[PDB]
Amino acid sequence: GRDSLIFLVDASKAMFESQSEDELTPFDMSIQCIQSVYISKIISSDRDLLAVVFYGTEKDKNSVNFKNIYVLQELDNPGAKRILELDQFKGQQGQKRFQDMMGHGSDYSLSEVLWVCANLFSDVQFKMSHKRIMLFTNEDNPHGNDSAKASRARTKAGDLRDTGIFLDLMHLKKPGGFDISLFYRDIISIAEDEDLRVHFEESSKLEDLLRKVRAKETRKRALSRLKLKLNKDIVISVGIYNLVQKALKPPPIKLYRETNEPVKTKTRTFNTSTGGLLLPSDTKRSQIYGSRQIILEKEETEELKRFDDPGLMLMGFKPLVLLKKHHYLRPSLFVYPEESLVIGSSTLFSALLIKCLEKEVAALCRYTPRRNIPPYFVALVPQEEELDDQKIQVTPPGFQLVFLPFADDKRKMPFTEKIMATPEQVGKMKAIVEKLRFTYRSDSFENPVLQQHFRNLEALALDLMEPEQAVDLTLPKVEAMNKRLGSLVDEFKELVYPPDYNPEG
Amino acid sequence: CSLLRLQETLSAADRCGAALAGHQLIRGLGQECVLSSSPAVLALQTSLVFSRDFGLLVFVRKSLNSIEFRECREEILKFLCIFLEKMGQKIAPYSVEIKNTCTSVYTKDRAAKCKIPALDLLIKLLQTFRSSRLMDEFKIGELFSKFYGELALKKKIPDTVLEKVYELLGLLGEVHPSEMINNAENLFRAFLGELKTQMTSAVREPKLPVLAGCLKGLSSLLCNFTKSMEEDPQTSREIFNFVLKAIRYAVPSAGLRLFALHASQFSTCLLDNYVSLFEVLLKWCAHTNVELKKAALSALESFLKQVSNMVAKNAEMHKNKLQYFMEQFYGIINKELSIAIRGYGLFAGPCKVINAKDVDFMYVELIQRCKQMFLTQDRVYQMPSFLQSVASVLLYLDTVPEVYTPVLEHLVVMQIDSFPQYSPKMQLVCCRAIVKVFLALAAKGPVLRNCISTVVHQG
Amino acid sequence: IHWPCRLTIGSNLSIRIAAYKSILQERVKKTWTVVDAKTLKKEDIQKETVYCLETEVLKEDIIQGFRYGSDIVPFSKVDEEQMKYKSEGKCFSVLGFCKSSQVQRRFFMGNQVLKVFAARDDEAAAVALSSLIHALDDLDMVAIVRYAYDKRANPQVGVAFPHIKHNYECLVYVQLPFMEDLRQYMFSSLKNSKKYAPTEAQLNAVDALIDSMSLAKKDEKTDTLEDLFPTTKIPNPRFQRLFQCLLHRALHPREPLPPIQQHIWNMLNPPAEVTTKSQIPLSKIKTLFPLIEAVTAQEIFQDNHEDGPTAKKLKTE
Amino acid sequence: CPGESLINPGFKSKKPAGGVDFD
Amino acid sequence: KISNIFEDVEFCVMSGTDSQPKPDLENRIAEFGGYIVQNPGPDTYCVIAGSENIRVKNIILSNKHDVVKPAWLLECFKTKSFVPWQPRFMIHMCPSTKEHFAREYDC
Amino acid sequence: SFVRYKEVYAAAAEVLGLILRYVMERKNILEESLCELVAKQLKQHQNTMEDKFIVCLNKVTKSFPPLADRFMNAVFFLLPKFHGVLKTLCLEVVLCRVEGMTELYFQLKSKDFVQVMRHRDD
DNA sequence: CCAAATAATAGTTTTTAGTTTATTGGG
DNA sequence: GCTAATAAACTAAAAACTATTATTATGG
Repeated sequence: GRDSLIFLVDASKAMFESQSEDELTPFDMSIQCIQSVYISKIISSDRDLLAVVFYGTEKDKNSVNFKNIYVLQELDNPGAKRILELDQFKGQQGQKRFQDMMGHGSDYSLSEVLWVCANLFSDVQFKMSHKRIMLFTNEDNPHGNDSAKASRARTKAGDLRDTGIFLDLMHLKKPGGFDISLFYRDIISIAEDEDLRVHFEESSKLEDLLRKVRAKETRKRALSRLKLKLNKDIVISVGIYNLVQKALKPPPIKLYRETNEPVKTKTRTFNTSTGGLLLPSDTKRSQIYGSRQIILEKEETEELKRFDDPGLMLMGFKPLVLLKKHHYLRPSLFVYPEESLVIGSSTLFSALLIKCLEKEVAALCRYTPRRNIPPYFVALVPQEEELDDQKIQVTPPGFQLVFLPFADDKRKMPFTEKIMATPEQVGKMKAIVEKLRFTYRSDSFENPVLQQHFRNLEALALDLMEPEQAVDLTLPKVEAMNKRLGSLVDEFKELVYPPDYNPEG
Repeated sequence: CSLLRLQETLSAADRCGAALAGHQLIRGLGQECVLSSSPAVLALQTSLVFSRDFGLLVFVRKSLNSIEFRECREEILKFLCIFLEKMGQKIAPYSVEIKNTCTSVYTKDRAAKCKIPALDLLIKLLQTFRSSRLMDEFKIGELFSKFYGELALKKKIPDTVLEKVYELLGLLGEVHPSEMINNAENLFRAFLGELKTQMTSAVREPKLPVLAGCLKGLSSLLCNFTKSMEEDPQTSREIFNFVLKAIRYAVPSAGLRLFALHASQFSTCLLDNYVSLFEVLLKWCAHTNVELKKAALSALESFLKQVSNMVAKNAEMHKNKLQYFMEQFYGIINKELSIAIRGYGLFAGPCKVINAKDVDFMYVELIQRCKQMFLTQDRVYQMPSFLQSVASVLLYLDTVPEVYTPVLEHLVVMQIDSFPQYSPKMQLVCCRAIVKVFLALAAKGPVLRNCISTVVHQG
Repeated sequence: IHWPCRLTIGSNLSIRIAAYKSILQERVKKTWTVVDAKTLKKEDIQKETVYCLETEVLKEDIIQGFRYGSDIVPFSKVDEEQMKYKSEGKCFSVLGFCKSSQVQRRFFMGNQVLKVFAARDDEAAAVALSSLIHALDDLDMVAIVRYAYDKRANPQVGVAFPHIKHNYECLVYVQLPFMEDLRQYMFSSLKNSKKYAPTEAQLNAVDALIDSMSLAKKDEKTDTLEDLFPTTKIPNPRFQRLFQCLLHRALHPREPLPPIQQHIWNMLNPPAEVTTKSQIPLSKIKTLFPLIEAVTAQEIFQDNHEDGPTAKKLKTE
Repeated sequence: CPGESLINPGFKSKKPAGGVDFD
Repeated sequence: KISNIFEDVEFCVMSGTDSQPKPDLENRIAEFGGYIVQNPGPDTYCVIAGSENIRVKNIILSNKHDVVKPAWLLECFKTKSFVPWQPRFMIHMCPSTKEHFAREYDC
Repeated sequence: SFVRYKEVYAAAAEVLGLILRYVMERKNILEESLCELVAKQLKQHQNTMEDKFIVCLNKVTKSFPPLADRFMNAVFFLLPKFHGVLKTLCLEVVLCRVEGMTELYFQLKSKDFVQVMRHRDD
């Protein structure tokens, strides 16, 4: 299902207070972090719910009527209006407006705020994959002092942990250290050791929290629950996935030129010869070759496209060397064992994966994704699991499905034949390549079009005078390449290109 | 009393967003539903005026696809359907305008919603039709045309659950006026295309569930005035109905119903393939879902009547009568027996055409049989079938054996005496049998008068 | 169609290049011309898109819009163009050199492969290209390159690796994915397979099958593997079946279309000798591995041929 | 948890968009 | 309505909240029958902007409308009538308003 | 855990709550091992699906009230998450807790007990 | 002839494969 | 004095993930 996260914000005095009273306050930096989180959720997955609440203030808004604890927004999809009203209290003067229309001066109750947020999570009508809470404060001793409320809040937090609430706290700016292990580190939802000292740090993860990452992050869904058939009856369930997937601009929305409300449309078929409405059964497809207009219906047209039922038809074993890497049809997919229909599928999958890794032969198979689709020829190469230093799966175990192009998957090609080059020029190119040797990383790039699109949409949402400008990761470092290389380009140009000739059309 | 204050609160409980408001709205709505559903005669009129005010409000005020109003409107429509049931035909004042509203509701207010509400609106409209006949039925052609344009939408976004539109497009509301009469041909084209898509397919697109039943319901609602027995489209639909029965959950029962309504409309093309129809209906009126049993029974009796008519008016009459009828009916030896007896009675027809002596022969042996079931002490569940069959053969008969007359009339009067201990359905069956034997007796004037006087006196 | 361009390495190195589509997901250039079902006149058939709420709306009363998460942003295509990031026409530059093993076929974006030469009959460009080819081949480096087709085509990130052939030398370009174009999905450790650890005899039978199901051959004892079932010089039979049906319908405007032909299966069927070899280990593994499984074949009414009444030569009463 | 995105629980940690830099 | 001269005049009020809240502008001008259109069409008499955003600047790019200050709108409100154009309120204006200024207003 | 349909866990949790109420017929308490077993089985795989959680919870609570105290927070949290008889089961379980009304009014009002209370289901 | 306890089908919002466009250079 | 085509976002369903629905077999 979805996920729930609530940002709980202190308001007593420290949020407005700053270490030097000239930089971001623990108040406004929380504003910025929440704005960034809103943007990231809008870009990635709005279906998750986000809530923001203030405690320690002089008023309250919770339905449960607990004083000093003011709720701002419910657990809900990130709305731009939430961001606007949030920025209304952003900056050292935004918190001035906060202190104008609101204030503080009354002690909060962690037990009460935990009660309130537990109710808020109870208000969710959707499957929450996780129940995360975001806390914005820098002190614990306000409740670490009175042991009554302290133990009360500890009990309540234990209850929340029983409920599966993933409580979290943020190292926040304080001129006296974050001050944990005093009233915290014994009450937080924690299962790993990160830091339990009195660290004078002001941030633990505000850095990447403010980091604006713009991507979709589709949840894991089985692209297909296929059934690999070996000969005719030895069939196993297999999960097919697209670990690589082209991202696309969100679909345009039809809406007024006058009020901009969404407009649904409707396309209908009319008898151009009559104006009368045309039935879906009232027309037939055709193709005209020569003097013959071959007329056909639709169902027959799809059936003549169907050759095999959906699934994988094992064509045999072919050595990995017999596969032309320069031959490529369309992006490859991943195949994992699936044991939900055919029991024992994963055991056989392990056996065949090990055997293929040993013998180093891929499984060529006839592929039918779904019905009314001509089967293709696909090579399943045994791709093994790989783990990082953290042992986190960087490569899954299973197979990689690569399309094998047919004869008719190429185009005619007029060209000139092979032309040699001197070994001196080859050595010069080796030196130049080694000069500009850079490490490849799959995530070193983004679509500048998409990035600028996100920035434009954001600026539209926030009604900015101007949008953010997208940095380009695809730019060649022409000045830097020339600086790194030197006159090697001139040397090789004189080596091959005669000084009279300039490469030009 | 409470209805007024609760409807006022609901009219006040929808003055904001806060989907919890819609939740309380549906709570109070279900409460008002369970209250008004309770019987009354004076609270009923309050229910009527509150129907006025509330239907107006929920028509205008919702104006949205927010589920905080969608759940409430869905329960509203369920309550209004159960209210249409018979909470007073005097609803007819409202009947028109609410009609308009719900139609508009189906389109405008429900513009992005594809859920139960459309189904509820459709069923309310259909109930309104089949309940209100020919008093305010003056607004259908516009709606017929609008839905005609709507169905030919190039999107399948009308789900199977929405194919109730066909049952809706099944229209005989007022006279079935001439405009949709003319459109009926294109209607047939659409039905043929849809049913061919349903029933002849290998494209993983059965969609039969509702589409099949709704198409059959529509065809029934329309073939009441069309489809004379000279069309290849007619026999094509006949073949479609055939394949419906067994291409290998009660859609086939709807098929049997549709056939039974228009068994005559498919005559002259159902003479062939007799044995498959006979056997399949026989097995069908044997299984669970007694709705299926009764549908098959009615279809079988209608089919038997039609085939009896044609074979009576045939010179090649031999085939059907000799191949199946007497053989199968004898091989029969619960309702199975009544079916066999009815088959005897209808088979009596062609016996007048050929072997007129066998008319009185089977009449006499039937007399012997019913006498043998007369003296044994259930035994009465089949008496009306005997009466029907003997009345049929007597109608065909012209020179009766008057010796069996006292016996038969005494049997009739004892059956009339045994009218109690009878389930109401077969009480109607037996009264039908009695009136039918009286109609048959009406052919023989003096014997008619004497026998009826004697039997009424004895009863 | 030829694509001229210049291989730009920095601001000082330019090589006139000849780009060509080598591999592609070919598709017929003739869509189904849907016509009338009555007079077969596609002209009489036409679509009618309409906008409304009724309350009808026109094409000239609507703009382009988008959904901003839980929000809706009206954003006309004019505004989209003005704030659009725009690339450079036909521009194609290199971004650097990286190890070949840094990239795998898993990152192969696009549905086409571009075999690229230097510009036709530019000897200096050709010699420079070949020198780059040899240098990269010996260094096992691949060139990360930025590509733009034209002014209105979005920029793409891909790599070019040299294809070595004695008759011609090309850089093979395949697009590479952004971090936006990736799925980070975890999968269970099949190596830590306690409940799916196959028996050794099963593994041996599997290996025996693969030996008996291997689709290659040792040629001339030169260890040059000989494939028995290429599928790369074999055309896609879908268009063959299409043409079969088209020809039948043209010759037989009323007959039902013929089924798939047996030679079509044969060109799809791997060598039957491999099948005969595999026959035995197939049954072996089938016995060895326990496998257990956890709507539209719409026929006519009659699973039989015919029925109906017929009582000729029978009037015995 | 190591190798998990803070913003999206259950999703792998999002590395910076980075770029090209020669070595 | 109250100042019906504002009717038949298509005002496109997307901007100006710092000067005066845009909802207040829309309410007041509808009380004069203004044709508040949420997107500038060809019939948009004047663009009403006091909170200049990317969208307002984009409108300025398309030299087809008058980017009117909301203060001009308050002027028309207190005059209870459409004031003629002034070369001190329309940040950007259509060439017709340019001619209007250049023919009756100094530079 | 065996849920092919209700009967299995329903009846078996019923008899478990019987036994818990009748720990050697309720005179010595040392079967808190079994109480923890059922507490886990509730928290395990039913703090996730939570459908049969309330079912067996109500069953055992009827057959043994003094156990839902481990789940008072849990039942309160899951209250505003159903709409049918499940809600009635939760209400019954709450009713079985008399030592549980130390403070509950805030839980009721927060969980809007007044609202479900307003709708008439006898 | 209503008499209750139990699985199926299909109400979501998801990807992906036939779609349609403005620049190509031929009397 | 020049229509050889391709870089096409469109209105595409041709997955349904998970949520009530309903006949059935009913039970005493």
